[PDB]
Amino acid sequence: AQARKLVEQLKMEANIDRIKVSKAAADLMAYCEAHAKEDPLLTPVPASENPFR
Amino acid sequence: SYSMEHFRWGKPV
Amino acid sequence: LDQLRQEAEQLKNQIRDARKACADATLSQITNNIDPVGRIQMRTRRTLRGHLAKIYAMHWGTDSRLLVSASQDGKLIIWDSYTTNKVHAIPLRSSWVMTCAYAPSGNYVACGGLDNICSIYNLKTREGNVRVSRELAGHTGYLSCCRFLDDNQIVTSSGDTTCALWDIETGQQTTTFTGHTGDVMSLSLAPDTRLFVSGACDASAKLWDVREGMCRQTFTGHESDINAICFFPNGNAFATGSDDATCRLFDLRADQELMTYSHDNIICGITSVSFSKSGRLLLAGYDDFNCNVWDALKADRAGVLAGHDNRVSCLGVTDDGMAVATGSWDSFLKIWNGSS
Amino acid sequence: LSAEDKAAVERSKMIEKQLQKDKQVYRATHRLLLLGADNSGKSTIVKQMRIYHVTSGIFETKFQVDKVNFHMFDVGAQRDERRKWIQCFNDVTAIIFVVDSSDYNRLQEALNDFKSIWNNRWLRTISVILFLNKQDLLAEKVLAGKSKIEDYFPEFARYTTPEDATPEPGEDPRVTRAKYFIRDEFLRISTASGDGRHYCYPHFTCSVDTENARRIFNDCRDIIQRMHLRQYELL
Amino acid sequence: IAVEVFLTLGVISLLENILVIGAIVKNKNLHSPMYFFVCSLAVADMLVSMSSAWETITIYLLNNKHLVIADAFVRHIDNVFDSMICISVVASMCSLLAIAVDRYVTIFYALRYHHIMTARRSGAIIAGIWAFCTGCGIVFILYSESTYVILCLISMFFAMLFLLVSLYIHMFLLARTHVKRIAALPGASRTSMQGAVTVTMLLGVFTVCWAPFFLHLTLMLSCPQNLYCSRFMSHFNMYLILIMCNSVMDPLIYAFRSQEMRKTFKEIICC
Ligand SMILES: [Ca+2]
Repeated sequence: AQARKLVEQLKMEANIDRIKVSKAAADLMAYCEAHAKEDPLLTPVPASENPFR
Repeated sequence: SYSMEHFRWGKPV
Repeated sequence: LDQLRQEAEQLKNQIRDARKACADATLSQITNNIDPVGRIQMRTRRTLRGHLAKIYAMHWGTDSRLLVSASQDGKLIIWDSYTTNKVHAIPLRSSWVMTCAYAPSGNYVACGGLDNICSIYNLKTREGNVRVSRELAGHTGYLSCCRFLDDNQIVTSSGDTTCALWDIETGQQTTTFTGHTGDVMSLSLAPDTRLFVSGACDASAKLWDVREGMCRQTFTGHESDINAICFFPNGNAFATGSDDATCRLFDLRADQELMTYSHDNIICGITSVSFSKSGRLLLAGYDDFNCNVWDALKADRAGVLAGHDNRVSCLGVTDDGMAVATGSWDSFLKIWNGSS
Repeated sequence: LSAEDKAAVERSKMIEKQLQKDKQVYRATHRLLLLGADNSGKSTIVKQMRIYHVTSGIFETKFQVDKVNFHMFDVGAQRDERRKWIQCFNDVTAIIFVVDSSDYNRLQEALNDFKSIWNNRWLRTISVILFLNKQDLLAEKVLAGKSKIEDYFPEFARYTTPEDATPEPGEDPRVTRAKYFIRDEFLRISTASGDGRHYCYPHFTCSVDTENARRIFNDCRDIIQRMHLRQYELL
Repeated sequence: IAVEVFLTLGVISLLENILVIGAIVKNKNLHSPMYFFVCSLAVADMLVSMSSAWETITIYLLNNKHLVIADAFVRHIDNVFDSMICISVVASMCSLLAIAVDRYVTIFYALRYHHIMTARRSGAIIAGIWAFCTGCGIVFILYSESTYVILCLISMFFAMLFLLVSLYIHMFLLARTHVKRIAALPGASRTSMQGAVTVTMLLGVFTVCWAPFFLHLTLMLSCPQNLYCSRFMSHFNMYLILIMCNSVMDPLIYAFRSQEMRKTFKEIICC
């Protein structure tokens, strides 16, 4: 029964429609550029506007 | 005078 | 018996070939123009002390200011990272707590562990203390991680190879997410809150449509237990960190590993992961007594955070991006913010 | 400052007072992890040790001996794999490993489990109190004359009672030889690898025996004494 | 003895003991009661070293013709000095027996220890030690010309050596039972030599560095004008040098033997 369960849960994996990593890596590396200036750790903030002094 | 010397309890009293 | 294994292998070959087909450009080479972050040095602004023993979980608040911390002594402390104060200190029933969560509305916190029970505590009551609003039973293994969707639904991962979606007022598992062979170690909910990923001790990670109760993808590539998992600031990727001393970054439509955060000197395993706000800073706790700061797009080290006398078991980044808290087995939390 | 921040500090100071109260109770109680298998009598050990009193996944039993308080954590209603939740016990005083010493089939499995516990990190400091439980079944088995131990272990034909043997009165040489053979098979793994940081303490127990709390108490005194001496560069 | 030999040890002890105080203040695995007494010892040793160094400088000047104040102020400076030296000597001895008593309780009262000693009781005992030592020092230096003060100092040294020897031989004799029990273990693939070395490197350092000065005192009282005793007393400087060698060598035998403190040492030196 468990083997049939694995077989069916893996055949439901087959029908999934992938997308090439050329634009499946547009989610990364094109998300940061939209949030590059609002991330305090990546780009440090002046100490006045920082509740952690 | 009073010669000073290392710490205390040195020369016989 | 032979036919079942043959069919499983036949599906596996096709799905592996399909995964290999859609790999036209590697993520590593499409980032050559990407400027390396350089070196990130972050100092301990606040050090929250007061815990007796190892800190096994922390979770921030939706306000990026309050935070809950779960320790092995049986304490669940709500701090105020600004003023180093304490706001509540819940004494737990079972001292072997392995997870904590902080409800988005602020009215609840949740904790669970080897008692196999997700306990939900009502904070915004203030009658003198905090009372157990409701316990949620039904799991067979130990309780690795629980995350709220709203105030009346919570998703829970257990060591019985399952995850489950609950309904707090009723107290019954609305749906049960089965399909794991090993036990599940970490789950991360999504920014759209429609799905979530769960990673287990068999080297596997999976998505789950919480409204349908059926797995949608299953990813491989690790060689041992998977320890931590988290969504990238969007629900289109998740970083999975495992016990073979390596990290990986599984995208969802690609259904395939992209980056492998490994280093030859690194032999110690991984315990927690936590992205930054920008999806540009991947923070990972390691067993070698210090945390590390990777670049998601570069797979090259970018920072270290030593400062802990023992294993870094906890990690969480604010919803604002201001601060990063690390808990560890030496009973201290550290709030790290970068220097101007 | 303000009025709200002053009240915040009042709340913080009150909580810190409670935490200071809890610190002494936490550091003055000793935590023990009862590991074992299904055939071993753990539940009987726990039940018979609920005399020294002051789908759930863990049972906490409190008991004090000589004004020293002990937690004991019996992990139940959990799955087979124990490679992940045992890391939570890196700061206990001791791990009570119970072995059924009369099965002769799964004694090899018991040895493998003990070896994995002994060799695992996060447990390189934790000492093991080893309870070779159900000795009277073992005695009734070797003396009666069926399923001889040497059919499962071929090293028994070349083994003799060690000099440090302290037999119980009225005990056959065969049963004492086999009993100390099993003890030796565990102590071999104990001494083979680990440094002077954790030791195994074998006790030939039984399911109904009453002196178990004392044994845990004494060996915990030994564990603490040896730890401190080893960090004083004595011992 | 040359002033150089006596200032060098002062600077070396200042450095070592400041380092130890930092390593305890700047680490939290080392906030047990024992390391509070190690820090008390470090402070007391620091004061012995610096107070004796500055006396030596001022004596080097007054007896020479570089800096001369009248009789009353020479006496008044001298006193203050000896005073500080005496307080810090008594504090150093009391902070050695504090570590010994703490170790003894951790071993022989192993299962009840945190019902006996907490971090706050450590501070209480330290403050009591230092108030009592300040009182003893001032009384001892203002009343030095009597036999009564010197007998008090002598009695304190012998009382506090007997107790240290007794507190450590017991520990070693127990460690031998444990080493014998480990030896009997089968397949023993365990050294009383380690215990012997530590017992010696504690008691012998204490005795060699503290006993000559108190023998000087107990012969100043007993036999002041006999050739053997006079030849002994005439080495007061060679006995003060040993007192400061104790300050130099206590951090080696207490702080430097902890693995956690040796890790904090690397962390501090890399800053
Ligand atoms: Ca003087």
